[PDB]
Amino acid sequence: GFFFSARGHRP
Amino acid sequence: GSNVNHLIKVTDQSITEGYDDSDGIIKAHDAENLIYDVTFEVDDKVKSGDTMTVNIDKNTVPSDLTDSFAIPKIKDNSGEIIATGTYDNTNKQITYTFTDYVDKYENIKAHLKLTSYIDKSKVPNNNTKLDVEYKTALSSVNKTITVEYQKPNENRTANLQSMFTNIDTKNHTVEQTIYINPLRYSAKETNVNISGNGDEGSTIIDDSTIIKVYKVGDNQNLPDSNRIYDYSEYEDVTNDDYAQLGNNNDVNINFGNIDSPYIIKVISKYDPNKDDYTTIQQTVTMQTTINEYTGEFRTASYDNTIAFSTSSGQGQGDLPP
Ligand SMILES: [Ca+2]
Repeated sequence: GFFFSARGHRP
Repeated sequence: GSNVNHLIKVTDQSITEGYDDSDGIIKAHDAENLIYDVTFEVDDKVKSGDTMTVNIDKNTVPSDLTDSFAIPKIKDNSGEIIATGTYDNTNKQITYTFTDYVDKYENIKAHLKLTSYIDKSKVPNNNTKLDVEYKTALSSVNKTITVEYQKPNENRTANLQSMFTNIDTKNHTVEQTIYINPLRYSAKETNVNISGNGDEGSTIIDDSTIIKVYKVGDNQNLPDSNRIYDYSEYEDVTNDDYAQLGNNNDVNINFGNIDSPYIIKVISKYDPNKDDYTTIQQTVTMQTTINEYTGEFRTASYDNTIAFSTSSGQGQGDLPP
């Protein structure tokens, strides 16, 4: 019952 | 059992942005979701087997990284199932089918809180203004928002960006789409390192890791969405001889001197024992040489972390006296 996506990060 | 949309009275609807610090803008690359809340009344005439529909905006999807997911059952406060739903990807429509519950209780009402994300295949470009529309039965609600995508991280000639574009929870793998040199700089002695050793999570990089590299032509433009839906459109230049595992849960890909953008699609596994999906993180670092005599170099990094949201359906009916 999980809906997925994703994050981006800039070091 | 037949359609009873006309017997469903929607009393309240709203479209809410997942975050509170970017009103009017959906930061798709920060995993910001669109939440559709709706409350409705079910006429007593509705019987078991009858159906009703719910629609999400055609520029959105329930899940960004997966195509398989369960639509929340609508249950009352005793746990009884009022209705079960199914999702149709062709028309972004959910169909709920009422159970024997509607033939036992009356004055039934329900509330749905459904999450959703921007459908990257429909919105390839940054700053795309949309008038998103969600519907329940024969009612609808609209909201204007602008979709914003990320920008590359750069340091001299080193420049890149990346995004997770799939997750297989059954086989425990994630897919990361990496844009190398999207800015078309003259990157000398370019090396790309992909690491599963993150500061907030991890993945597993080993000889099972699948890496494919594609060259972007002079006439092509990568979509801002950072997701490729048709790789046959790009020149496959994969050469395993240039990918070599490193000594720290990583792998190094030698690109040499380049002036064009490249796409790297990587499929890696993640620890099945993880209990927190947000601990799945993969890091990419592009290194370029800025001084051919001294070998002095620069690096630009990027990392992605898996994100997720949930949906729910609640209801309640009265047992007739
Ligand atoms: Ca926002």
